[PDB]
Amino acid sequence: SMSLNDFLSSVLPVSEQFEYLSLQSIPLETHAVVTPNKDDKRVPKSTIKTQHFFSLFHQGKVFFSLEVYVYVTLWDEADAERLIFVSKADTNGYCNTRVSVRDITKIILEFILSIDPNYYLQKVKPAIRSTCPREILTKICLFTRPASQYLFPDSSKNSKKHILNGEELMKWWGFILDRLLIECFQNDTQAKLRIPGEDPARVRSYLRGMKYPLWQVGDIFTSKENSLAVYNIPLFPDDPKARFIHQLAEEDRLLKVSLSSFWIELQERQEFKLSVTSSVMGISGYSLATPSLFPSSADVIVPKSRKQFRAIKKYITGEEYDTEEGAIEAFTNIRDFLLLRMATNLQSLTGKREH
Ligand SMILES: CC(=O)SCCNC(=O)CCNC(=O)[C@H](O)C(C)(C)COP(=O)(O)OP(=O)(O)OC[C@H]1O[C@@H](n2cnc3c(N)ncnc32)[C@H](O)[C@@H]1OP(=O)(O)O
Ligand SMILES: [Hg+2]
Ligand SMILES: [Hg+2]
Repeated sequence: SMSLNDFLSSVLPVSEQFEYLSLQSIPLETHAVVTPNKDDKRVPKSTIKTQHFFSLFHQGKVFFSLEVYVYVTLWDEADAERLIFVSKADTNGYCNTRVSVRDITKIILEFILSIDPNYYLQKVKPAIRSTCPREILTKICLFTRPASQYLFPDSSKNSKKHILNGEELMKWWGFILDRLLIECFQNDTQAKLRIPGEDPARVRSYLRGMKYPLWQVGDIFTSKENSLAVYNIPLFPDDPKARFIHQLAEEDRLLKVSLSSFWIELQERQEFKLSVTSSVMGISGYSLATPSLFPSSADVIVPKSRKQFRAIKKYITGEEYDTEEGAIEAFTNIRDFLLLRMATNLQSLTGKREH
């Protein structure tokens, strides 16, 4: 079982020096990721949410960042689900070398994917029952909407900062989740793609080119397309789907709109209506190898205080990247904050993948 350090270096340029930040929050007991339904024999007992924020630096300059949320949902002193929600991924082009951002991300997901679900449960206070890893349903959800910046304010400037476009960006993640499906899930895992830009048979035309045999247009919350959105759509942070659901609660329509019309109406919300190409990817299956990794001090650093967490992360999402000064400052601040208030050095690693 590899470490984050082993995973990373394995996909970063050969013999090159990089240092990374693996910031995790303290597992928290919060509300159901999906609005509960009274007429449902099943209503979750516990929904443990926790955030993973990663950062990669190259010679004192941060150039990439990934914001991921993991939801561990427990139902009947036996059943459990772990949803890995990819929220934000951004670059700022300030690394003197060229790296495969597509690969870094995939590997960071393979890592988060290998974390034993009880790792999050044990940290929760008071103690929360433990489920069996070999049989926890695992899901990945992501919403691809290309943008200027997401974690690095104003990095849009920096002449050389590749920014994919809706479609380009949709084939990028596509490649990643496909690679994950192939080497991490079982032969019967649900793999869904849905582009509310329409062309139902155009999505199909694209999925044909995937390696995993089971991609299908659709999402992983839609079973019976006539069910009510509210009881099936998950409400993630800063997510477009959640946005629409709260709109639907203003207009007292929650009880009226079905999943079917939900997607049809989701597009015209100014978030779409032609404006850029957005897609919704989803995976729901069982891991190939049962997850049993418990992150170390080297794999993850967990500031003990939601405040201290927000502080460290602020040092990245709070800079000015209209210039390379920000990339340098972000680095400095973190390395310095770590070494001076947590007695910890940014994990360092030499590349390893040839060309
Ligand atoms: C979780 C979410 O849904 S978030 C939404 C996505 N986020 C955003 O749009 C935020 C802004 N966007 C970005 O910061 C960037 O576009 C990113 C992070 C998405 C992409 O970063 P990149 O550096 O482009 O990715 P990576 O290095 O893996 O691939 C780009 C390289 O692949 C190559 N490439 C170009 N076309 C292709 C292709 N069809 N197939 C494979 N490789 C290609 C080029 O080398 C390109 O390098 P360039 O930057 O000199 O043009
Ligand atoms: Hg670079
Ligand atoms: Hg794997």
